[PDB]
Amino acid sequence: GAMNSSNYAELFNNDIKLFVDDTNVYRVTVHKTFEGNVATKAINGCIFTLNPKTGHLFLKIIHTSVWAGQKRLSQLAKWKTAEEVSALVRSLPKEEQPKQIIVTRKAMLDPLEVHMLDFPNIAIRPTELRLPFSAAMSIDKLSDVVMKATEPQMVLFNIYDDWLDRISSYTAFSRLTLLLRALKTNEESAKMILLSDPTITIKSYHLWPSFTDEQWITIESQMRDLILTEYGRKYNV
Amino acid sequence: MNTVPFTSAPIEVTIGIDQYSFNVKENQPFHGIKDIPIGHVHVIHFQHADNSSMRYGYWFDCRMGNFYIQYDPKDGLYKMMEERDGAKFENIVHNFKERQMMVSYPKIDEDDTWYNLTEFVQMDKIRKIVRKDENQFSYVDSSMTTVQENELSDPAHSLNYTVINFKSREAIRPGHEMEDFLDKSYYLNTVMLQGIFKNSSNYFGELQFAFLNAMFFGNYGSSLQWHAMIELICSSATVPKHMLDKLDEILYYQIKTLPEQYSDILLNERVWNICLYSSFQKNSLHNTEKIMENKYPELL
Ligand SMILES: CN1[C@@H](O)c2ccccc2[C@@H]1O
Repeated sequence: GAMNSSNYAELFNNDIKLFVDDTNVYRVTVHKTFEGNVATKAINGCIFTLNPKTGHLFLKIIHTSVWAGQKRLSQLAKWKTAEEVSALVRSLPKEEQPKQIIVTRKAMLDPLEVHMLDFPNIAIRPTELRLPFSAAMSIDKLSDVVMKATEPQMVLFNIYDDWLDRISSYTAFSRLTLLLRALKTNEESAKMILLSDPTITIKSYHLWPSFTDEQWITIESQMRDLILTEYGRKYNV
Repeated sequence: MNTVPFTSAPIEVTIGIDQYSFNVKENQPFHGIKDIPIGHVHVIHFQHADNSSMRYGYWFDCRMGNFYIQYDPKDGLYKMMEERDGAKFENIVHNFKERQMMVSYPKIDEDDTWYNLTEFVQMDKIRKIVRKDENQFSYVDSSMTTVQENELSDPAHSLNYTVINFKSREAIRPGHEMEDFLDKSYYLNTVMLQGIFKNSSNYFGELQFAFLNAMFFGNYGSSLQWHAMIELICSSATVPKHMLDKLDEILYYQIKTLPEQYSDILLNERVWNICLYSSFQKNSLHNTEKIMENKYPELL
C-alpha cells in the first residue's frame, strides 16, 4: 500500500521504482487585469520522475502550449502527468520498466492507474512521506532548462551527480531530501550555504557543487541548522 | 389470482411475499399464499425463528408453472418445487382454500409499490443472473457472492450480475482516459446499453433486481451492483432524458420502500452524495433527492 517511514529501505532494493511528483507541472503567476480583475499566466512546468536507487531523473518539461484553450487546468495537469508517465514507461524496454510507481500526491493515483491499465503488474502507490520534490525548481540548472523550453522536451539528469561512486543510494537519497527540504524551507539561506565558498564549482555535467566528503558533512550540518531554525520561527518553539 | 401452497410449516419462520411478511409458528396449520397478482415476478422469502442467518428465497412467476413450498428436514429449508400435474395441484389448492388455511396476498387496490419496484424485472433475466436451468424459479440468499466479488469461490451458486468496473479497459477507451473516467457516457451508452443490455429496460431490470436482493436478503454483492448501476448513469454527462425520468421514479420507490432501520448498511454515503450533489445528474433526480432529504438527511 502506502510508502512510509517503516518501509523506507524498500526504495533502495533491486526492484526498479520511480517517484512521480506533479507539484511543478501546472505553474502560474497570478496578476491584476487592466479592469482590476485577477488572471493567471501559466509558465513552463515539469514532471519530476526519479529512480531513487540510480538517481536517474526523467524531467519532462511541460510547455505552456499544453494549456492553450483547455479548461480545469489543475485537473488536466494530473491527467497530463499520468499520460507522460505512461508514455515514458511504454518508451522503456521491458527490463527497464518500473515494478512500482510512487506518487508524491494521492490525487495522482486514479489518473495514473487509469493511464497504466495496460500495465496491471506495475503497482501505483501513494506515500505517507512529505517529500520536498517541489523544491526541484530551486535547482538552477533544472529551473534553467524548464524556463528556456520553447516546446515539449524530455531532459535526462542524474540528480545524485557522481555521489554513488562514494556513498550508497540510501545516503544519496537522504542528502538529496536534506538539500531539497532546505531549499524548500528557506531558498535564499540554502542557496547561500551551497554557493558561498568560491573555490568550489559545479562541474558542467553536474547539478550540485563538487564537495569533498568533509565539505559534504559541513554542508549537511549547515542544512540541518537552517531547517531547525526555520522550524523555531514557524511554531514559536 | 395464483397461489403458492405449502405442504406444511414444520419450523417457526418469518415468511415474506414481496414487500409483505408474517410470522408462522412451529407446526401452525399454514398451507400457503393465495390471491397473488398475475403479471409481475414475485419473491417468497424466509427467516427461521431459530437461525436468522437462514435468510433466503425464491423469485418466481405464476404464469410459468404451478409452484409449491415443502420443508426439507435434511437441508433444513423451505424449498420451492414445481408440480407438473396441473389437476393434482388445483385439487390440493382448492382443499386448502376451502379450509381457509392460506393467507391472502394483502394488496391495497390504490398501491402500485410492487409494480413500481419490479417494472423492468423479467423472470427470463433473473434466470440468467441466477443459473439453475432445471428450475423455472430462482433461489437467492444473503451469502451468495457475485461473479465480480469472486474475481477479487463456487461458480454454480453465484449471482451473474453484469460486471461494472470504472477502472477497467472495458470502461476506458485508449487515448480517452481522462474523458472516459470523468464522463462515463461512452461506458453507459456504447459498452453497456448498446453493447451488453441492448436497451435501458434490461439495465433497469438488473438494477431493480439488485436492489430487491439487497433489501430482502441483505445480499452485500447485490447492494454493490445496485450502487454501481446508479453511479454509472449519474457519472454520465449524456443520458437519454427518458432514462433520467425513469431512473428518478425507480429510485424514489426503492428509497420509499427501504426499511428506515437498514439505510445505515444498505445506502452507500459516497455514491448517494456524489449522485445527488456532485454528478452530471445532480439536478435530474428531483423525486429521489426530495425523498432522500426528507427520509435520510443524516446520510447526506
Ligand atoms: C407432492 N406435493 C405437490 O403435489 C404439492 C403441490 C401443492 C401442495 C402440496 C404438494 C405436495 O407436497
